[PDB]
Amino acid sequence: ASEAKQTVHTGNTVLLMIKGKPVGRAQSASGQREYGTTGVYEIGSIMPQEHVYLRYEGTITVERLRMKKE
Amino acid sequence: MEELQSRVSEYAMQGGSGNVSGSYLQFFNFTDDSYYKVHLAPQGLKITRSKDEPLLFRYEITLVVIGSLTEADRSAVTTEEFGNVKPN
Repeated sequence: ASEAKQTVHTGNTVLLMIKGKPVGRAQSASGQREYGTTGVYEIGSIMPQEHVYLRYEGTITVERLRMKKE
Repeated sequence: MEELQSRVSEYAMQGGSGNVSGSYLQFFNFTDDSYYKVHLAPQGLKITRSKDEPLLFRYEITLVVIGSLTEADRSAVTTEEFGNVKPN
């Protein structure tokens, strides 16, 4: 219930800091990180025997309401 | 597939006297009505198995046609031979 005891993160308990300043009047921030993970298959056996990682495809989107300036 | 490879290997290897005195391969097209006598082409029996479809074999066969299966061998045809070919 209280901030000092809740177990979960919420929109009201987080600040988004860019270049040492807080972002004002954001609406959402969402981040996708995909490793391109792929299994290694084989003749004679239908299932893959390990996964390997390809490219660190890492992104964050920021959506914000336009501050009158700044 | 292994039986096929072994038939083909045995037919190719025994032909080391220029040409088999016996039969060429006899082919029946049970799908569209047609029949041929055939010989292994110089491409041969190419066998492969890629990553895609791991548990399925694929085979590639190329042949050359000697003649229709309806017609008997050229040299084996019984000529007229009337009179006597072996005069005393």
